[PDB]
Amino acid sequence: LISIFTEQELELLISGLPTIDIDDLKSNTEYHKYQSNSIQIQWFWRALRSFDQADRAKFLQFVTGTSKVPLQGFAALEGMNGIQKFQIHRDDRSTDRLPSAHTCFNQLDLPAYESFEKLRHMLLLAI
Amino acid sequence: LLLDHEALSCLLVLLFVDEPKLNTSRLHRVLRNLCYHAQTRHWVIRSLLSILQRSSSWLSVSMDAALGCRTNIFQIQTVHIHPQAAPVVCRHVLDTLIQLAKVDFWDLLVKLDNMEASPLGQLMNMLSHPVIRRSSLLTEKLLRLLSLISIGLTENQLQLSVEVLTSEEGLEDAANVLLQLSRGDSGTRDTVLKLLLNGARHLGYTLCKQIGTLLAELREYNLEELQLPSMSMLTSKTSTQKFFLRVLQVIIQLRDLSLDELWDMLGECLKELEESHDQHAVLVLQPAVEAFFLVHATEQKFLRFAETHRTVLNQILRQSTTHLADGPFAVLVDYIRVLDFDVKRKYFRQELERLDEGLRKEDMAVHVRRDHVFEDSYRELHRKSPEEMKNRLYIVFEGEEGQDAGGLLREWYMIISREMFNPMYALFRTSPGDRVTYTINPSSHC
Repeated sequence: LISIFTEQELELLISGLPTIDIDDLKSNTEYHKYQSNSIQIQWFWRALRSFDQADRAKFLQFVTGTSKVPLQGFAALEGMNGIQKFQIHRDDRSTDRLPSAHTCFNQLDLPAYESFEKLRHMLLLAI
Repeated sequence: LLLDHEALSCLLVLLFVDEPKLNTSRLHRVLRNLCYHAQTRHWVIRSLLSILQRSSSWLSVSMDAALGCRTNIFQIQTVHIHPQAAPVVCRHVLDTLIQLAKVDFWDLLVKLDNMEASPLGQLMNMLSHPVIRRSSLLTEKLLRLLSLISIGLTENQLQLSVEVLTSEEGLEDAANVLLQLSRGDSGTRDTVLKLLLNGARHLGYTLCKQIGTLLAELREYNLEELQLPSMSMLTSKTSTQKFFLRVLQVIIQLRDLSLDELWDMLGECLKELEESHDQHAVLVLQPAVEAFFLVHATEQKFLRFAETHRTVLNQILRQSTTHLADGPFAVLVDYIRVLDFDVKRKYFRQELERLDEGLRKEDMAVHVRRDHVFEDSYRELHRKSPEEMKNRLYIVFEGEEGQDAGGLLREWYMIISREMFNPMYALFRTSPGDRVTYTINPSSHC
């Protein structure tokens, strides 16, 4: 009966769905090869705003390795080497592969997916 | 012979006069007791059935039937019942026959005025006759009667037309009739199954026509909320969806109907409703989806359906209060990627309550000291049974004042979830990389 939940959903069942201040995440996002006005990034923020609370939580767990929200805000987001901000990296490999996460750096590698619909589908299938 | 046929006829005239005060339940118990005598029973029933067929001066009984029409129930010229009074004479006679099923008259009647299993064939023909076939009440009563008695081809056709045309209790009595008849003979089983399939195919063909109008009107609506008038004949409580689903539920109850032209256009219709950026707009096809998963997913095509409509079937289930593991969509318990988190959470909480429904749950105290709660709880509970744990715990802190037990429980649980991660118990330690997560402490052997 517990096996109906996913490994994400069991955490979300025990500790509950968090409320994500997407403005705080955006304020604590680092863009490395994308930019904050890249079209794929505007698609990213549109997608993550369009995802329900459970898919947002599953994303935060996917990229940070947890659903736990830092009490102080994502400015206090810890990583392997001290406070590490959230971060999106452009994955310069082929755009027929999923985004990939390195949660100890809170690091997202994101291929330059050609469209909102395709990026949303690939992200939703990853999370 | 306790009573003669003139005294029985005098009693039976009471079924025609509609007086609210008259105790017709007492009259039914009088007729029932009289009908323990087999010859009396047989004459009483043959007269009551002649009254139904004839529904389809001492005897001057004026019944108010409609506005400005006060009919004489009896027309003597060979005795006829004025069709305005007929539905009440039918209603009282079927009321009496339901008790006799739990357990000449005209010529005698004019002589006054001048001063189980065999007739089941007549009662099945009775469904064809207009005063009955009109009235949902008389149909429901006659079906209840047949459902009691049940414990040929036209007579089953007339029972099935009650489903292809318009009473949830009356159609559940029709389900009881058609099943208990099929329990009788393999030949009636076969003829009723194949004629149910015939009716379900008619319903399916016209349902595919209706969904074709719906889909076309959704095309014409988009290509330039949803209140498409083609939707009205699907919303209707008496919609072909509900007739088709009813018939399929009876078919599947008899199993212990080839329509890919319906199912693939239900398909493209659902896909064009979901792409049309409206959500409850699917629910006008929910019973057709439940029929699809009835005919398919026999106790694959349903899996491809639940994939390509995953978010749609989730909207269905999320809207439905039908409990996931008692309805038709229970099969997808094991293919779980096709459900939403909160759908699975609801299924969890209801199926858990189903398994533990036999347990009476009590309240149960837990007495702890604020400085030792963790070890006091270990001592008190770690030998308790799972069913004692399933009791609602209320926590008493030594000498503290009373307070709300719910807030005090939430605080107590919070304190425990903290004390879990005190290194002094050596239960859990942080990942050296993340430093905010926790996994089993490999140093708990201390």
